[PDB]
Amino acid sequence: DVQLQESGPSLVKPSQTLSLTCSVTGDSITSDYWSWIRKFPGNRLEYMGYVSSFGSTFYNPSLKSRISITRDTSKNQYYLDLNSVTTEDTATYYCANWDGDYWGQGTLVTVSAA
Amino acid sequence: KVYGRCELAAAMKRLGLDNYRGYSLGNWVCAAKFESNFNTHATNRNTDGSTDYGILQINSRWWCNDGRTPGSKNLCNIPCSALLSSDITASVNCAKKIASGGNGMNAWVAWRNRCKGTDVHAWIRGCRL
Amino acid sequence: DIVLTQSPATLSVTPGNSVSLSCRASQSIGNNLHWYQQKSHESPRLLIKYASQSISGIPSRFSGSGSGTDFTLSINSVETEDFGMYFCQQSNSWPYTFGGGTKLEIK
Repeated sequence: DVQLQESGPSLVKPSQTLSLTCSVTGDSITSDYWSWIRKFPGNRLEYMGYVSSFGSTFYNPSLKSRISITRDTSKNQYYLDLNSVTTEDTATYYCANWDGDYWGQGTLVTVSAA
Repeated sequence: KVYGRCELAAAMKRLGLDNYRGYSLGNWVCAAKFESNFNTHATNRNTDGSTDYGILQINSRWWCNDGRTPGSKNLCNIPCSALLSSDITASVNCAKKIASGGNGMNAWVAWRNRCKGTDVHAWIRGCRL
Repeated sequence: DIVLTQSPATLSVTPGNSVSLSCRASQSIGNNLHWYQQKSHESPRLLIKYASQSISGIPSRFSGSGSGTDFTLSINSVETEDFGMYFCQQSNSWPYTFGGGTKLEIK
């Protein structure tokens, strides 16, 4: 079946970039639209953005311009890069497919000094 | 099934296309008119081995699996035959995924040629919606 | 941006009983409302697509309804494994937005 999985560091410091990868199993990433979603402590989900079939990107205006979502098709990976992070950026990060059928398990990444 | 104008309009309205991602309902009624003349059995084969299917003529290279198209992406994750329904749900659901692509509705040749930049409300006037 | 608001915040029900959760949108979203359930140490699972469309493998006690701005998720006789967080999300408007969730606990 389809299976997604996030990886990257779990500690981030303010003004540093938090970087995550999403490794895709069971299909080509070039065969779907792929998204980044985060959950803050107040059970608050935020849609960060998605990337379509040919790399076209959609970013949430709430992201202070600090986001990029790239991919490596050969590696069946796609990535989240979030510039200039703060404690406010403390969240549980998930990748998922655009239709919402499949989500990573999620990965807690804390910001705080450290 | 060959739909009437307002009949198609009503179906698209119930199924969420009016102002989906900012496109007014007239946009889709307009695209279908010129894509397929409102016929759900519309098919069109292309030099590249692909085939357009259904009321919005969705292409089997990228959007659906028809079993015979080289390098099928199948982005809507569906059999192309499902787009041939008298019931337009699968077509609509896929068209929303296509419209959510980088190109928006410009994905449809016909829509960028004859619907974009015109009074698309024309396509639903006469219809009570 | 569209804002989704769900009520109640926490819902308590006794097993076997029937429930109805609400998601409402600030302005109309057509039928482009999706529903997610999320348990402890698990990621969201799509329960219902486009207001009322059923998802492969989801148990039939999950039903969704409504249109426009007013939406409902119904569970018929909820079960012990049904307790958890439920979220609604819209796709008619970019950026996509989520409700603040409802918590389905025991009485």
